[PDB]
Amino acid sequence: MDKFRVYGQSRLSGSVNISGAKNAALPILFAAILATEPVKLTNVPELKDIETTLKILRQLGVVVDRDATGAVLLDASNINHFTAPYELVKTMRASIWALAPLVARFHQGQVSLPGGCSIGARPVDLHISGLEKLGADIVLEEGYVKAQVSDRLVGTRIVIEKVSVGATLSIMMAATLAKGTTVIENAAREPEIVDTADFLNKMGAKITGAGSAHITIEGVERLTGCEHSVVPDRIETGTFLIAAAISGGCVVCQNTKADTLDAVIDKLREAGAQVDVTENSITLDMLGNRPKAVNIRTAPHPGFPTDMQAQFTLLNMVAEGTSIITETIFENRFMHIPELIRMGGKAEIEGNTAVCHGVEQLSGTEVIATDLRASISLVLAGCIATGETIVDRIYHIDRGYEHIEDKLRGLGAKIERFSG
Amino acid sequence: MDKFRVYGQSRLSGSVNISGAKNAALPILFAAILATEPVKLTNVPELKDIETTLKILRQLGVVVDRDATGAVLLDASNINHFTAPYELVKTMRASIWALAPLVARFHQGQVSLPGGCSIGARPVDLHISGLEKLGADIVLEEGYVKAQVSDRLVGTRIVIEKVSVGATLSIMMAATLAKGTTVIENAAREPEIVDTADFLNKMGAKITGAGSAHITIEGVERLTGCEHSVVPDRIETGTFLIAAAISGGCVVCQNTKADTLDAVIDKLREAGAQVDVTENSITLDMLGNRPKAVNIRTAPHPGFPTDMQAQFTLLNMVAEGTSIITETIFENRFMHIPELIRMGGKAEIEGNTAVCHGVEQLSGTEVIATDLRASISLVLAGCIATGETIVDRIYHIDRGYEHIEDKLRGLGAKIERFSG
Ligand SMILES: CC(=O)N[C@H]1[C@@H](OP(=O)(O)OP(=O)(O)OC[C@H]2O[C@@H](n3ccc(=O)[nH]c3=O)[C@H](O)[C@@H]2O)O[C@H](CO)[C@@H](O)[C@@H]1O
Ligand SMILES: CC(=O)N[C@H]1[C@@H](OP(=O)(O)OP(=O)(O)OC[C@H]2O[C@@H](n3ccc(=O)[nH]c3=O)[C@H](O)[C@@H]2O)O[C@H](CO)[C@@H](O)[C@@H]1O
Repeated sequence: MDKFRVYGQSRLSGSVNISGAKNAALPILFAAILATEPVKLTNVPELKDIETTLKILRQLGVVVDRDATGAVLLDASNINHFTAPYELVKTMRASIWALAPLVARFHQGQVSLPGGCSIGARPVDLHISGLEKLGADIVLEEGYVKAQVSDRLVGTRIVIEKVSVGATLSIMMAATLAKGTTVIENAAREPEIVDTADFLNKMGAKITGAGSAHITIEGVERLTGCEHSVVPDRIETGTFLIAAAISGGCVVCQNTKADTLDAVIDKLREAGAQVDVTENSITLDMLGNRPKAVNIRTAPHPGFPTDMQAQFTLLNMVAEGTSIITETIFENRFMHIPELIRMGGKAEIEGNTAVCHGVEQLSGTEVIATDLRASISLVLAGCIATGETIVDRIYHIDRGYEHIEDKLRGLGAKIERFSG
Repeated sequence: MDKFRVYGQSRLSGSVNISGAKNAALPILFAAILATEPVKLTNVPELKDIETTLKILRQLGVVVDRDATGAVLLDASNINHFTAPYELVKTMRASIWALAPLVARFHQGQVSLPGGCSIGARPVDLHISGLEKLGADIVLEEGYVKAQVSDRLVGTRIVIEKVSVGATLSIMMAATLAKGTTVIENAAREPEIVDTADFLNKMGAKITGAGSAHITIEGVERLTGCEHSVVPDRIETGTFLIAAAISGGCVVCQNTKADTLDAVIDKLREAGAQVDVTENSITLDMLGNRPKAVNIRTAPHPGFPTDMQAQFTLLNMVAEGTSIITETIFENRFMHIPELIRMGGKAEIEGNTAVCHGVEQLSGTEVIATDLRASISLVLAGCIATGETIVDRIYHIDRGYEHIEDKLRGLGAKIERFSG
């Protein structure tokens, strides 16, 4: 049980390299189950979830490994097992993405149903439903979702009840090998879905409209293989931009894709920051200024990302003025607020809305990481708080932030990873 | 990391002894900080939270121990330390109750602010506010709530913004030694508050209206000591009644206080059960019948208790018909639903409402305990599911259920506690 010791009162400035997106690499890795020929992935961050995914794949018969260059080589030519075991799946709800490819290509698959989650309900009803529409027969027995289709899946129009990144990806994946044309209406538009779509296309798939609420897929016999560089992580990028915005510093994020963070960049500018976007980098200069409070309302892409909500709660807590933060995606994603309040922040919670009252300076103390995005927010808070800050259950960060210690340290942060 | 192995397909019938209420023993234990003379508590369940509380007390200078009879002897005559340390408080948010007594009697106290919680936000703003109204000066520094009053607290009328069991108890405790008369309006009416009130009265306090939304307290110089038998646990009682109702069995709960479960008992009867209440026992005979789905709406006492919500979600999932369960107290208290769905249950979640569709039989599998009331619900589900069920993170039950293994086993359950 590791925990970070962070020394406060610091200005975070400098350069930081942005890695590939966890939420792109994950679905792409499961989508590789459809590949009949070799696959090579680059810009894949080293994260716990990637490792767990690899284990699930190997367990299905997929041969995969990361080489000395960091690239991930994957061969799914001889998959002979069709069950994503509970032992592994219980540690990563994203593995639900194993079901779609397996049924589509092998006409059978098994993945254990999701468990309870601290930030909110995470059912997969839309995933199951979408697959059934495509012709899959699904039975729920022994905690497993068991799909089976006596023949190749059948394209059709599916109108997803609500905007779901997960279900959009599952259905898109299965559609690739279905007979006929599939239309995914009211689809999520997230950049990770576009990237997964492009990945699939490189292997023969025929997907159009990815990134819009209207995705069209013309099923094909089978997918081949390819080499693909994972899309830069917009959330990691947004996080480091926040590092500068909350500390008066100036940070330059390298290897970015600015057009995936319009909502974030505009809120940062609204907060009083200057950000310049080039095709491969994004710079944020807070100008040694305290930020101005701004209202936040999370929403499906291209709106403000829920995955940046905790980071902006921190920005508003040190900003000048009152702010209204409305979380519309999940129902319990404010667990970071009490921890931040322990550090001197001020927020009043009511329903899915937090009304924050910015203060000039936070104070270091002990806090507990409750989730992925909250964990980084607490570390960042520790960087600008007076004195020392200790963050427990820091294992959460390793789920979405590659070498976060070195990267932050590279921006002037003084942080030591110790074991309690 | 222990976990329960439960063998399903069983009818739970028999007798079970009900212990004292965790939510009465806890506040009473912290209230004992006001005692200048010896205190003797009986019917105090052996729970992790009680142990942690004892540690906090000893750390303040209180001499306390449980003897061979099970009674808890406590001497708070020489308290010489006034800080409930974060090291301990971080493991039990209820320790916030240490602040009120300490400030009231010693005119100073320190307790660390609460952290994030999985079932919902658990701020203590109403606690702090109530104490300030009484004249306490409070500062938040280094993650601690530091109270101080240059003189004896001062009675006044306090209108709590919302119904809070915790804040009602904190203010009531401090009011006992304030100068003048204090009125707590819009107070929570829970049975545990009444019991704590009676406890305080036995030591000289002057509290009236406990159990109603209007509590009147006439401050006094100091409190003495006494012997007190903790009120029976209505939630534990409700839980075992559910054991019979979901399995077609017949259970008799001994050493009860039926008038604290009217809402629960009436819903059980609505579900098709026969329950007979005597002054010291409550019997539920399901009559070998499958229950009828009933709607649930949690609310402050005397309405349906949120602490029985998970238990009734299980009842409705095996019942006949559709049910609407509305949780109005906390915002993420449905983490048990996905786990139960893994077992065959069916529920659709939307906001603070779960629409369940009862099924005839659940199926055994692996599930994870997410919280206290959810953990027991999963164990109970395992008792009536076909085959075998394994419940992980079972350490949650030990927070509110004394010797739960023996008690359930005493009702016909086959359960083995093993270490993964
Ligand atoms: C591995 C990954 O990519 N995770 C991201 C993904 O998660 P995730 O896959 O859960 O995102 P979704 O957009 O699909 O769903 C979000 C909401 O839809 C609900 N829902 C989803 C599926 C379903 O079948 N039924 C249903 O009711 C969820 O309960 C939740 O309220 O999108 C979230 C919103 O951008 C991000 O914060 C996550 O980091
Ligand atoms: C140790 C103990 O006795 N725990 C019980 C107690 O908890 P607890 O003390 O939290 O109960 P409260 O009734 O005081 O409060 C419940 C609600 O009030 C809110 N709130 C509370 C205090 C405050 O200062 N500000 C505020 O906003 C909470 O966020 C929550 O939404 O009552 C709950 C409701 O019966 C039970 O489920 C808990 O098992």
